Amino acid sequence: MERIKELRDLMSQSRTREILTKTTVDHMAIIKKYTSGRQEKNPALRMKWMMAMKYPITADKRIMEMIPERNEQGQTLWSKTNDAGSDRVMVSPLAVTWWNRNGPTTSAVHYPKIYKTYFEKVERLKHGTFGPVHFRNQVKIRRRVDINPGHADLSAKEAQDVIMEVVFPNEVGARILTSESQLTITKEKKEELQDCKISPLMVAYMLERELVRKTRFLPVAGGTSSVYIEVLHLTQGTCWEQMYTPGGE
Amino acid sequence: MEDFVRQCFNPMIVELAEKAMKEYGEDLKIETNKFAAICTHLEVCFMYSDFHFINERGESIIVESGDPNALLKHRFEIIEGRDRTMAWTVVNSICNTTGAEKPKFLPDLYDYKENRFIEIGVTRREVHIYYLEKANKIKSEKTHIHIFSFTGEEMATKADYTLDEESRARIKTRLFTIRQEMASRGLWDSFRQSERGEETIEERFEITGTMRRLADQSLPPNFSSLENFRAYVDGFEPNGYIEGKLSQMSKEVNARIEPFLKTTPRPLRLPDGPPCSQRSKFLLMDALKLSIEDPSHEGEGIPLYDAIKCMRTFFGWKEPNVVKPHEKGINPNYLLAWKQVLAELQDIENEEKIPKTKNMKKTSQLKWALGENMAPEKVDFDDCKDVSDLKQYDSDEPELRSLASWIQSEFNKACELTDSSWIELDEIGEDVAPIEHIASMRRNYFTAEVSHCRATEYIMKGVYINTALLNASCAAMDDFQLIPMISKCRTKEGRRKTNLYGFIIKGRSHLRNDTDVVNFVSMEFSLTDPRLEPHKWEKYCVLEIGDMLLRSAIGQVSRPMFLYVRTNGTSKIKMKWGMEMRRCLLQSLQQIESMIEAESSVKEKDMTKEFFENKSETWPIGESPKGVEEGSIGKVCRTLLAKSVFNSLYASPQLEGFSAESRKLLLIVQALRDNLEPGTFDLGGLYEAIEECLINDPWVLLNASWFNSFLTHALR
Amino acid sequence: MDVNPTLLFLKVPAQNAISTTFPYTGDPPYSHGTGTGYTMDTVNRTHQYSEKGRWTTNTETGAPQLNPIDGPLPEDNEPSGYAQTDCVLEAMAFLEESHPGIFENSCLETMEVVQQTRVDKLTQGRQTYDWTLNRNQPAATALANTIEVFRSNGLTANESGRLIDFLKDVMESMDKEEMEITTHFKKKQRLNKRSYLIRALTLNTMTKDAERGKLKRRAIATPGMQIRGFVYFVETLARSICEKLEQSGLPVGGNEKKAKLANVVRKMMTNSQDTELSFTITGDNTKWNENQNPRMFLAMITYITRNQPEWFRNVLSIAPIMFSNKMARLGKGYMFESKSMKLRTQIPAEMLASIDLKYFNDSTRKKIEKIRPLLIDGTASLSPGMMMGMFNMLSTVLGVSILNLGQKRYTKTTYWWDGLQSSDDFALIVNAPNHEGIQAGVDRFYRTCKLLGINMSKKKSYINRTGTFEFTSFFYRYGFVANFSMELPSFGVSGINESADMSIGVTVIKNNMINNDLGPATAQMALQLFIKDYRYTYRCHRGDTQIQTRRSFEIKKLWEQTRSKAGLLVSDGGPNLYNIRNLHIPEVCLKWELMDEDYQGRLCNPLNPFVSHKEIESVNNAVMMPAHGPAKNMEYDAVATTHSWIPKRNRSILNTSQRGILEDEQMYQKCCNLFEKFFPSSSYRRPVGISSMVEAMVSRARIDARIDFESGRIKKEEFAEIMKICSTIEELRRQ
Amino acid sequence: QVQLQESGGGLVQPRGSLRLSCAAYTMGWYRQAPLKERELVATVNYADPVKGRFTISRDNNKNTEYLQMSSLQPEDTAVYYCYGQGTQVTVSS
RNA sequence: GGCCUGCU
RNA sequence: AGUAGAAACAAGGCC
Repeated sequence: MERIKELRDLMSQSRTREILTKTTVDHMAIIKKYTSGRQEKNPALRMKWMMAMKYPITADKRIMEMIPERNEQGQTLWSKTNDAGSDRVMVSPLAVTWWNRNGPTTSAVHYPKIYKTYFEKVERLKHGTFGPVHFRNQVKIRRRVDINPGHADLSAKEAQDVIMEVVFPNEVGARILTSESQLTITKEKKEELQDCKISPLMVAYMLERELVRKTRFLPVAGGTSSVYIEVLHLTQGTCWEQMYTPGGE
Repeated sequence: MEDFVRQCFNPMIVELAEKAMKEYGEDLKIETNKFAAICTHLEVCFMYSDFHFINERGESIIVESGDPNALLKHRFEIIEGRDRTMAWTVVNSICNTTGAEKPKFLPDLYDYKENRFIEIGVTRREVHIYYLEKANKIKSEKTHIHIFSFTGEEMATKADYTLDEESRARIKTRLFTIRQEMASRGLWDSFRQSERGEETIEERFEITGTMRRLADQSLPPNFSSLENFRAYVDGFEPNGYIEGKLSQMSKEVNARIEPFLKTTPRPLRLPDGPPCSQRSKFLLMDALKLSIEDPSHEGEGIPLYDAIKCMRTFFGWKEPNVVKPHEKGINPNYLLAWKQVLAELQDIENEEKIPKTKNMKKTSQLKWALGENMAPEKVDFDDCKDVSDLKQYDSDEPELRSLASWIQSEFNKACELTDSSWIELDEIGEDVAPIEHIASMRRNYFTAEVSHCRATEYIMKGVYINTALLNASCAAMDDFQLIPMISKCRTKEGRRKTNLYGFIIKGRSHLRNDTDVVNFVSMEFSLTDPRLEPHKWEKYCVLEIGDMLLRSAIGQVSRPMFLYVRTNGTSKIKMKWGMEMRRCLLQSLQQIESMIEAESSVKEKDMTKEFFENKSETWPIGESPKGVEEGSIGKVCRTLLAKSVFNSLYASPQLEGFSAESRKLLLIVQALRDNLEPGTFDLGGLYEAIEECLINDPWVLLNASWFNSFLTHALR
Repeated sequence: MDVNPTLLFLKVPAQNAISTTFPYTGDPPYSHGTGTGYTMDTVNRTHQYSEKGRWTTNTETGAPQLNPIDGPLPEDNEPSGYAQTDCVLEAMAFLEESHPGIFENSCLETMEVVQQTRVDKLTQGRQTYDWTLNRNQPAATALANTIEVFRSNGLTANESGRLIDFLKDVMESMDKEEMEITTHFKKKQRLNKRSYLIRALTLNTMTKDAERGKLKRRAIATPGMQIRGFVYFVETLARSICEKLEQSGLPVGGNEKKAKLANVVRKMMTNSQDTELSFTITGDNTKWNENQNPRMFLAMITYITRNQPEWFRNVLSIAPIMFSNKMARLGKGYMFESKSMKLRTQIPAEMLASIDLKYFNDSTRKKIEKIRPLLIDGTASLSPGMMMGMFNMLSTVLGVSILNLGQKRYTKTTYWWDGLQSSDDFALIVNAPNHEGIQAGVDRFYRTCKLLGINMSKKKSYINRTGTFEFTSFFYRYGFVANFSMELPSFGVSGINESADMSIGVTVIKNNMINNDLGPATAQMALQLFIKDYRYTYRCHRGDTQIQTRRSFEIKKLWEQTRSKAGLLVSDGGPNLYNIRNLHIPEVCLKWELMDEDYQGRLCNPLNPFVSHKEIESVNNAVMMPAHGPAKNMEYDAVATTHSWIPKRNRSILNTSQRGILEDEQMYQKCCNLFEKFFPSSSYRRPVGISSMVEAMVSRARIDARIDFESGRIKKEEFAEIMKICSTIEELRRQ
Repeated sequence: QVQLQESGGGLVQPRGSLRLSCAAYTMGWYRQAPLKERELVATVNYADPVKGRFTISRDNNKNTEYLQMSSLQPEDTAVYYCYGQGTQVTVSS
């Protein structure tokens, strides 16, 4: 109901009507990236400079109807002045902390299921067992190794169709996945995330990260396993070796 | 033939078919019979779908015209007449909502009663072959298929015909209308067989017009056209042309190697001129501290109250008077500014609660001291052209200045220990691995070594001052603000303590660019008389403000106590980089830990404890008139920390240029000392490159003097 | 006793303590005003290194151009751009012979990419010079403006959605009598043929800031949008070629560079017997970009693309053809001050052609006098050579050809050489039975380099015995030695947001521990200092302290409200549990089991009004410009929390005549959000097609209402309402 | 003897004149200014700073090149070499 | 005096 | 004045 209604409201005004009519689907990306905002050259300097202002961050308009304009002593939490090229409003950082102490609460039980990679890292490290540190010269030789320890033996494009069919089943188009490994992955990640309401985009991004294999060139000495490379900073050094066995093994 | 589609069919269908024509990118002028055939297919699709509605029952309600109501459901909903992306969108949506099977090709319609697809195709040939043809094109299909053909016959599997027969009479009447209208036209010489499935195209990227002429002007000197040059390139083969030109080329074009020996390198020449002055934003070696011995932590507390309490701890105030003038400004303004600061500090002391941040009055004194309303007003060139004085901004090499001995002593005392701990580090996760325990022990050793160091005190001073200045500039852009220089340490006894070096008055700070300058005036207490090294205080105005009595065995000194007052400035980039001075600790201690690890790779054991306690091994860390002096690892730590701190304090382009062009020569000298037969192509050029970076910066000149001393001691 | 750190090198070798010689703890040098002086100096220097060439006047642009190719051979060691066509063609032929099938294959993959590439690939770029407004703007904005102008002028082939079609339209625009542009102050202005040619062939010049390692500032250039597609295709070909060359090091990272350097040094020295001596030259090329003539790149590519479809050759040749006629905008201008009348003025650079020279100093006066003859419509012709490393990969190809030309099969002498080339820098290992052989080999290598327009910087180069050398701030001494002073500037708060900054800092510490041999205790100290700076920057202190800030009240109440305070994030004033073992774990997941369910739910709430995600590309990618290197992107692990807000934008557009761009931004974003709600996959996979917005949106409304009734919330009343509302918007679009 | 021996230098007031001789193919007179490099002055062709002031000549029987210096300036204050010991020329008031 | 902006 | 260094800041524009 609503969606077509703001569609009609947009088409009511002449300029947006023209934009909707003359613009083709292919140009979607271009106009979506059409912005006057330059990409910052020195982000640290301005982050250290903007945070000294009042209302340094930006938030959706809806914040004006969930968080009061001021806190107990009267420190303002949000302003009604919109951003430069968006309908979002500039708000103070307190509106963040306020949201974490009296804002609406939900059931975050499914975030562990979504962010599978990070929670698997935590579980692997929690059950790890350290050993003695041995001091001897390490011959670090540079090798190509896979960093992602949960890659399902799929490439970027190869798993992209799987990700769409898992999250966006209707926009798949011609592709119907042939490999049965992809079939089982789709089934599992479909039944697992059937009602998760985090965001389609973040779900797709994390599925891409988990399933897609990624490789990088690093100086290693021993190890060479996927689980042993994520902790390469902790097990191998310039003149010391720290024996380690992740919780998985 | 196109006249037929001009005449009969309605607009809607003809533009739908024209967009379907554009879909796959073939042109309509070459073969139009496909257009007519598929537009008739689309027409039968409509005429078969429309006029057919359903209500909550099955048994579709058929109405010649949809009456105004909510009961406008369509019996058959069309697939084609849409783009491939949307056709597959509808296919997938129907499959996911109806729980049916996904076909591999494009259907034409969907129906509810039987909950499935219809692929309508009316071909010229008779049905009973085209049907099974498209059937074997589609794999294991449950979608029912139904086709007509011009003779008027119908067929389908399951003997199934999904709706009214009068509609099918409609279809075949439409069909024979088409047929015996072409009869008047006469198209069957090709109508039965006009499409054979042609798909081919050649990509054409032709250079022509102006862009061709440009191609004719981007060739070697003796070529006339891109065609000729490409023909020559294709016909070109290697026939020893590099050798001919190498032989013909003059022999003066050479890269002769000049041997680099011990007697080759000469000392770097330093610029000559007036002595070098002080550039720091605060006093480093001549600072004085007024303290309260409070239990508050670094960030804990309120600045103004702490400053006032510290200043009340000192007795012996005198009416201030000029001792050493600025030599270029109006010292009475500095005097009046100091008295104004004192008066307003008392004014705060009187009232109820000390404000967290105070704003000062904009008197003419600080208007001059902070450089207010001095930027020339911006105008247009068309209005100022006849002014003779109008010229460019002064753009020339900076003034030349010779090195002085004060920077050496300042660095010397910047590496000395102190009676306080100037670093209170944060918390880290409790160490769980033995390597983490080793790291923590190493870190504790280095913290014990460097915390009691003037370099750490300078780091904290700079970080706090720049943080406060940046925050005040970003908050109080318009109005002058008072900020007391505060630094909190911990005594040997363990009691925490605060220290007040002085005050900073920040001025207008409407900083847009990263290079825009915010001006402030800094006042700092000290005991060092400025009458002994005046050239180091060229830009300072120094007053006499009191007398101090520090307990000494020579009765009690009752020394004078002066106020160094100056106008300084910074910028957003400078403030940001000065508030990250704590990475000097990193740089230094990373270097020391690299030393320790490299040495421990030799002996298979951690070597930190004996390095820091036994102090047997020592590194050359300075030269005395007797000779080169070596110090323990802790002294090396402090020296490197001081070097990094001074790099962060006296940073400038001269420093970067000299560092690079002297690292080159240092590598060459190291190669010489390693017996690697080093050689150079133009050493004089490298020397000139190094010597052009030394202009007026005390730090870079001191580094150059150190480099000359290292060369003198090396090469032996 | 006087302390002197440099004397430390008398006991510790120079490379083992080279980190001390990198003053990367202070503010790097920045430029303050115009870059016009540097642009003029660079143009004059590029034109006078090729003075002995031949002059011509382009019949299209009417600008003077200097062709030095096949010019007189140099007779001195000064820089020279007199490259010889036959010599370079022979070098490329030998490169092909030593690597058969390189050019044909690379051309095949490049042809595939060019004929399947899309227009949107041009949006994935940083600032570009929009000619519609004569100023630098984001790549997407400039592309959109150029497409709009083309469509308004009648060039609508780009509607095919293919980059090749966009380039076809671009070339067709060159043959138009009169184009039209829009300006706001809206006014429609007409550009004739020559003016549009110069506007499409021009470059925008700026001054490079944050450049560490030199006393003087330099100038850099940014091209337009008409020429970026050809550049993209040419660089794709060059990258595909260099990926097949082991002597190149430009298309790889740092660790790969080190590995290849070690391999080449071991190969050269190990194969050398006791009789052969080995020497390493640590060479830098003076005026690398100013001496590379685009015509020679045209020759190299036309030799590479031999026996290939003519359209491929044409599309790959268009780029150097435009660079050979490239123009450069002088810059911002010059600012004058009058102290007698106490005023300042800013004259644009376009007046340099006619403005009197009384206001300029001697140096600038002479520079303007020398560059004036080349001024055409406020921009200077820069035909002789490249401006700033636009063809990095082709230059690397030429250098690799030079390196391979001494494989001992072409030297025809006992001496031989090899090494590694990365544009403007190289390491050359030369072996020969005697010092005379080494001298002859280096002399011939230098001479051959001078025949290709490449000069070796004698002042910044030195030769020693193999085993010790330098390459791009990587010091090799019997094995590469860590520096850690190049990455020091990256140890602070990045400046993206709270969660992003935390993750980026911990990940940077981890990486520098893995690669740059950062010590354990040093890493712990870095973690402590980073946490301190992070808390002091975001006003998020431990909460149990009495540090009054603008955010210390809410943080303190959250602290007192929470029961398990160990689960609070550092952003919310909680303890830091990070350590050397936890540097690879996001903060949210490390504290997940310690958080209270109420705070956990409030933190990670999808409905939070702070989190905003635009595209799959910008989810967890942060662009950090590394010190002493080109802009780079990093993947940082982070959980989408309420702290993932995006900061405020500039907001200064409101005072400029270009104020309508914000309204267009808002309307485009509203339409894009509506489309995304209609097409959820719009962000992850960019939609493709040739239909218009409203068609897809209305038709999908039809179908989705239908099916969501066939099972879902919709009702007949609502379904029919949607159907007739779709009809209403249909008839509205009709009129 | 040695291989090269320059002679005839000295102190001269600006505008003054001097004749340098050298006892040693095409030969050239070079000068090295204090702090600066060894630069070509003339050969037997003249450098632009020299122009119509200095005149190089040679006696092929006596194996010697000569440099006649006229209208001398403080920029010619340098050690002059042929190609030795060199000969110091200093122009001053 | 009143109001706008701080990488456009 | 001061910052800074091959050109700039020492607020800008709009009424």
